[PDB]
Order: sequence, then structure tokens, then C-alpha cells
Amino acid sequence: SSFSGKYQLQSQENFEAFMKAIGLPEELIQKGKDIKGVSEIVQNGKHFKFTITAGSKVIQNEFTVGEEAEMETMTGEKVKTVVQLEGDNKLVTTFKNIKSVTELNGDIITNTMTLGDIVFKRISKRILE
Amino acid sequence: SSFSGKYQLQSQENFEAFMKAIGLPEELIQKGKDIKGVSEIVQNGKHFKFTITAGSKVIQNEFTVGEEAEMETMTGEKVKTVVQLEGDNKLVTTFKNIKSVTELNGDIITNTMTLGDIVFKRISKRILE
Ligand SMILES: CCCCCCCCCCCCCCCC(=O)O
Ligand SMILES: CCCCCCCCCCCCCCCC(=O)O
Repeated sequence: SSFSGKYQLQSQENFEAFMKAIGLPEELIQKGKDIKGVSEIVQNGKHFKFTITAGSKVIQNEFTVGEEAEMETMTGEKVKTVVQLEGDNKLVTTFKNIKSVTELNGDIITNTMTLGDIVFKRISKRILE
Repeated sequence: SSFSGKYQLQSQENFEAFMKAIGLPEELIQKGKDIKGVSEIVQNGKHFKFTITAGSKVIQNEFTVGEEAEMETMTGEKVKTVVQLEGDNKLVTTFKNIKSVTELNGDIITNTMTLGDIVFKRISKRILE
């Protein structure tokens, strides 16, 4: 129903392989690969604000689903794309050669990004406030 | 007694002036100044683990009070210093020309970094799980 909350990373797969594939420096990969931080989502109807802890970087993006928006990626590149809401619990978008699906089930968010034959998956749990 | 917990930044003063004085790139100052992230502290006796969201960077440091420790600063530089316990609710250290005081008051942490005539102050509030 609502994505709003603070979410702590529980596990992830293929962080190193994905970050290498997009061109992150090996130094940033090693610094960030073991960080289990907190991301925050604020949802207001179709409007979303994301404060994402991704490795050693914090990325803050904001978008209304269905509208074109500029979003900062891991590389510092700003891509223009549209994020769609599928049902009430799935955010879907594509940018460059990456497909991203953010799914909320109960208190768990599973983020799956696919780049070629690499599936980068992040599993995070809502902090119960 | 215990600093352990997750803390969300509530307010801060003089971020830009402090970051300019330590030589942070201007582009990192502008994108980091409005981020209100979550920092985590794990305390075990005199041993501390810090996962700090500072602007658009995540910094992870460890140390034991009273023992010389190597710590990453906001610029990525590593410094060797000693962190002291003043009372039971203040952590205090000096490195380069900066004095840092971390004070716990119930659910509020206040961090005061002083550099010459600039006082950079962060107030964070414990996330109640
Ligand atoms: C699509 C632009 C964002 C680029 C950042 C990529 C890093 C992984 C993104 C996952 C964020 C999804 C929110 C759930 C919480 C989390 O996994 O931190
Ligand atoms: C001693 C250098 C550590 C890193 C320097 C980054 C500047 C911000 C330091 C604030 C750390 C205090 C932790 C309490 C919670 C917080 O304010 O995030």
C-alpha cells in the first residue's frame, strides 16, 4: 500500500559484479561492499522521495511515477527516465541497459537490477517505528 | 551508559562553512548539505563501531577509547588520534586543528566540531525500534 519507511539492508547479491560492470572504481567497491545502511522512502500518492545508502555513497532522488524525471545513478550520471507503479507494490523502470524492479511485500523490499547476465539483488527490512 | 543505536539527523549548523574549510569539493558540498541520513553506533565497552552518513558519503570507523586509532575523515584522509571518554556520555578527540565532541543526552546525540572560529554542529535523534 505505502512504501514509506526506513529500511535496513539485510543481504545483497552481486554488488561487486554489478558495480564493476557499470564502471565503479575498485576502491569504491571495496569500501562499500560490506556497508549495511539505511535507506528512506517517503511516498505521497504518486510522488516518491528516496534517500538511498548505496555502498559508501548516499543518493537522493525524487520522482512522480508516470512523469519523466532526472535521476542520479551510482556513476554520478543523471539519466532521464520514467518510473511506473505496477499494482500498488512494484516500481519498474529501465535506464541505459539496466532493468530495475522494486517490490514491497509486507515489511520487506526486494530490489532487483538486471544488467546483461548479472542480477543485482538487495533485500531490506522496514525498521518498525 | 550506552551510545548504541541508529540516529537520524534532525538539524545541523554551518555545514557549508566547515566543509569549505576542510577542503571538500564544492560539488560534494552542494549535493550533501540537505541530506538528513541515518548514522549507526555499536558500542561494546570501550570499543565503538561508527557507520556515519555525512552529506553524500558513508564513513565507517572503529576504535577503542584510550587507544591510538586510525580514522577516515570527511576528505578520505586517514588520521591517527586517540578518542577519550569525558564523563560517561561524551566522546572527545582532536585531529589536525579540529576538536570534536560527541555528547549523548537520552535519545539525542549532539556532535560539535570546532575548527578555528567555525562550530559545525549536528543534532540527531535515536530511531525508536
Ligand atoms: C535508479 C537510480 C538509483 C541508482 C542507485 C542504485 C543502488 C541500488 C538502488 C536500490 C534502492 C531501492 C530502495 C530500497 C532500499 C535499498 O535497497 O537501499
Ligand atoms: C572524526 C571524523 C569522522 C567523520 C567526519 C564526518 C563529519 C560528521 C561527524 C559526525 C559524527 C557523529 C555521529 C553521531 C550521528 C551523526 O551526527 O551523524
